[PDB]
Parts: sequence; C-alpha cells; structure tokens
Amino acid sequence: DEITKKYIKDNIINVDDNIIKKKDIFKLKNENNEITECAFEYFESKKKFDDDIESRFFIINDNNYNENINLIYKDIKYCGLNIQTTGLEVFDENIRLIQIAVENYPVIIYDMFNINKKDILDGLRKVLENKNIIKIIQNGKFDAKFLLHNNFKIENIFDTYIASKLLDKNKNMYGFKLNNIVEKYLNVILDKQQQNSVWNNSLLNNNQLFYAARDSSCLLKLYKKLKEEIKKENLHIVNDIENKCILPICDMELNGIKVDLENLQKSTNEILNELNIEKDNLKKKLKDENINVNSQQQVLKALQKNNVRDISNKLIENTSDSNLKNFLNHEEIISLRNYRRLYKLYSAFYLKLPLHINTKTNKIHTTFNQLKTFSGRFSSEKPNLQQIPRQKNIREIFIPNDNNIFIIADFKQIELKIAAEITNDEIMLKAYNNNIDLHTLTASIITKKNIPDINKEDRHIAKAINFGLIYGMNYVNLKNYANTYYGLNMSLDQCLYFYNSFFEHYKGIYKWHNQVKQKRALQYSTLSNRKVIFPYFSFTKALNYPVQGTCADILKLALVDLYDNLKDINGKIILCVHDEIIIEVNKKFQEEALKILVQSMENSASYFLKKVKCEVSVKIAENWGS
DNA sequence: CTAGTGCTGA
DNA sequence: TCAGCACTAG
Repeated sequence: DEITKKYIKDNIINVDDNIIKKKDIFKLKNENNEITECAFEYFESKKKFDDDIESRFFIINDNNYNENINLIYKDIKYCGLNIQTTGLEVFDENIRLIQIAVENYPVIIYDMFNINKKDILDGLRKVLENKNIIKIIQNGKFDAKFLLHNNFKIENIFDTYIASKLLDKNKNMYGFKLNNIVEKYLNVILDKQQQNSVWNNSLLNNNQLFYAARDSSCLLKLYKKLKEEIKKENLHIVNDIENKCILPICDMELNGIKVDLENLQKSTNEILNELNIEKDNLKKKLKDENINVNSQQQVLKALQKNNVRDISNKLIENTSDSNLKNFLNHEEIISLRNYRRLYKLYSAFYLKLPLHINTKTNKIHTTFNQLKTFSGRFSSEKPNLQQIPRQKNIREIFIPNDNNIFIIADFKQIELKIAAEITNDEIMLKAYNNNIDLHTLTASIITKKNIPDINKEDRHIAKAINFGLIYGMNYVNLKNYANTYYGLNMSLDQCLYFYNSFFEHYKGIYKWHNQVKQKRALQYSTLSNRKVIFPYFSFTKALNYPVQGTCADILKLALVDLYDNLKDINGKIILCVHDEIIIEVNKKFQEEALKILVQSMENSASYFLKKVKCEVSVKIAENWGS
C-alpha cells in the first residue's frame, strides 16, 4: 500500500499515518565560527501531542547522511542519550538505535542496522567520549554496557534514575521508571503503552520511533529540574560519585570472573560422594530406609522415635540451627547437621553455578545494583556473588584468565574506623594513629592485660563485642549475637560487665547513642550526605545507616578512581563484594597494579575520613581463594 | 496426573 | 534466597 511505504527509503513504515516528512532551513555555526545555513530533513507527528515534550526526530542512515549534522554537537554541555536494543542480554543482542537529544533541536536517531559507513558515527564517538559534555540516560548501566561492548567509549554520564532514587530517600522501592519520574517532576504522561514491539526487523513503525524520541527529549527537562533539586538538598557529592561509578560497574559486568571447569567437576563429584556417604550413615542411624532426609517433619518424627533428649531429658521439637546446638552429645544429630551442611552446599552452589557459566566464554557474568540496598552498598543478583560460600576450597574455583593474575585488596575495620571518625571518639582515634587495631584495644580493656599479651581468642571476643555494641544491641541481646554468629557462650553477668566497661571508656559512641535515642529523628545522613527517611524510628537502623553508607561511598569512590588509574596497564575490575575489590592484570604489570590499587583505595578513604588513616591488605593471588 | 498455598529450615 | 514437603482441585 502506498500509504504504508511513503517513507520506505528511510526505513520507516507508516502504520496509522501520523507522520510527515518536512524540510526546514536551520542556522548552525561552522567549525570556523561562521553561521552557515543548512537544510535538513525531519519527521513530525501529524497529530500534535498534548504535552510540551519534543517529538520531532531526524533519522540518519547510510544514504540520508549529511556531513553538516555534526554541527549540532558543537559547543554543547548536555545531551540526552538513549539507546534501543533488540533484547536485554548484551552478548546475544545488538543495538538497534542510538538517540541524541540536544536542546532546541530535534532528536537525532541513528539507524544502526542501516549504517555501514563508519564515518557516520565519527561525531557520535566524540560527543560520547568528551568529558565536558554530560550524557543524560535513564538506567545508565544498561546503555553503558551496550555501548562499551560495541566499542563505543563513554566518559561522562548523569543517570536520572540515580537522581530520582536519591531524592526519594528510600521511601518507596517501586516506581523510578521514566513514566513515573516524568509524571512526578514534569506533570506529563509519556503514554508508554508500547508493549515491547518488534525491534529486530530492519523496518520500524512510526509509533515505535516517536515513543523512542519522546523518551530521549524529556531527559533534558528532567535534567534541568533534577540538578536544581539535588543542589537544594545538597546531594551533589553522592550523585557525582554514583554517576562516575556507572562505568566501573558496567566494566565489572562485562569482564566477569572465570570458572575452572575441571576443578569444578572434581569438587562436585567429591561433594556428591561425601553427601551420599553421609546420607547412608544418617539412614542407618535413623532406622528408616524410606525416610526422606530433606523432609523436615519426617526427620523430626524420626528423631522423636529415637528419643534423643536434652541434658534436661527434654525431647527435640524443632530442627532449627539454634535448637540443634543444644542437642549435640549424640551421633545421630551430628550426622544430621553434617548432612544439612553438605546438602546446603551442593544444592545452593555446585548445582546452581553451571546454570550461570556462559559456555561461549566460560565465565560468570553478574548484575550489580547500586541503590537497591538500604545502606547503599552494592548488591549482586542472578549469581549472587555475595552468597557464594566463603570457604577457601569453594573460592579456589574462580581463577583469572589465561596469562593474568589476580590482585585482591580489602579494607581493615572500615566500619569501626568510620564510626570512630563520625562519633569523634577521643580514644579510638588516638589508638588508630598509634597503629593498634581497635579489636586489640577492646580485647585489652576487657581483659585488663597489656597490648602485647593479647592472644587470638581475646581478639575473637573483641571481634564479637565491637560489632555487637556499636550498632546499639542491648546487653541481653549480645548473648544471641555472640553465640549464633561466633559460637562463644557468654553468661549474662559477663555481658553486663562487658557492656559497662565498653561504654565507660569509649565516651564518643555512648554520646552518639544517647543523642540518637533522645532525638528520635526520622531522617539520617552519611558523610557523603546520602539521606534516608525511615517510616518510623528504628534504633539499630539509625545507628547502622551512617557507617555502612559511608563504607559504600568509600568503595564507590575507590572504584571511580581505580577505573581511571588502571587504563595504563589495561587492568580489569572483576568484582566488588563486602569491602573487597578484585582486579586482574597481566603478569608483567604485577607490581605496578598493586601500588595503583593501594593508592586508589587510600585516596578514596582519605577524601571522606580525615582523622584516621585507612590501610589496605593487598595480596597477589593465583586464584580467589588464596 | 498438573496446578498452589502454607510452612519449615540452610 | 532458596529449597523442599503435606493438603485443596479437578
């Protein structure tokens, strides 16, 4: 039909009319700073949209290309960037459209599947690569991944999703989509009713492209309002750190971590054989061949039948971990706990990892979020690399690529040092400046011994108590935390003495607790001014948000600096979990990468914390579990 | 024979 | 998060 092929030469198919090809004379400055009149071709919606957002759009392909269109990019400061892709997986999908939105101009849509002259993208590469031009994106991680994977270099970025998330102060988890944000801040409905229309086809319908253009032009007005809103709330530091942390995260996701298939198979066979042996032993002990070991009620009934009792001659009724500890003087329950451990490992990690390794490259690629967590720390999904077992044997599976070497660096006592800085405790700072660990100090003041005499067990009691009480746990509740997560058995009188002694000397933390509990404020802030508003008062969250948020800020600034400092030796950032950062470098640059990483982490720590000097433990490792 | 909720730990 | 196990419905 002639109506549907009116603009087929530009790879546009007309569905419901509502499209007109119009030519107008534009005014632009030549490279020599001379106003040169140029005539372009742009498409417009025949039926005007009720909103004020821009809807005109160019389309640049192999034939329609005009050399003077690059004059739009000259002497700009912000540009709206949005890309449409054939699918979500970066490795199995290509980029369909690149969209650049420039103020008081139509959006420029690059038809990637119909571009073959590499000079067509010459100006796009410069406008993306320039550090003085701010690129506005929605969910910038996705677009940055897709652009970097396709040999585009992107340097500056301003994610409207990040600004919207920070401004809401973690009040709501859902929302924060382009329609929601634009409705909230501009009072305009984008009509995002496109149900993920077909993009793989070379021809694209009218409504698809007009939805694409309005999703890009609206980012300029959102930038204008959100910049002022961030400046008003003094969130510019956190916003800048987060925006610059997009590229490190995308680099981590693209690089991934390699998996040794041979060692993985060997470990899987060994663990499965051990599981079978333990299952047979438990079957013999439970005296029920048909019993399903995994069934909770069945094992409860079996143990009840066998009549394993307490020291108080009390029978078990729940197989929770805390309950199982009380009953340990029988072989049956020991075998049951061992089997539970083995089964948890086998069914959580070994059998689940092969679903995540890509056979095309033999690597695990993770999805890193940076604002879903309440504290602000990174969170990983699909393969939850934070949920990997911490045992040395398990982590030995992960290895660097061929002809490379890992460099693992992690902070020491970062939460405690941040707490000392924020609360301004007189004694903690003076201790740290003399090179004594706060765990050692806590152990010494508890045990009344001098610093040299502290053993490892006292250090362990200190490790429990310091993390226990800094976040406001009551002395009664210290028992459960100590026994559950460290195995120490403590008498409540001993806990009372520990609490009194701990808060008698560290005056700063006591004053901090008193102020936070007296004020009962609903708004809290970190040292990067990342603000959060809780629905109601929560003492533990109140005392925990500042330190952990500042730790997240320190790690993010470290990644931002490290990504720039590693470009000389082609280092690859692989992972960032807890207070740990992993980078792979070639074996020739083994020595320099260590100094680069140490300097980056130390500068990041010293930017925020000023009283205390942070130290980093770095080791050159052949594999993760070294 | 397939669907689910509802409930219990690792 | 993640897995798995008794109890309603055709």
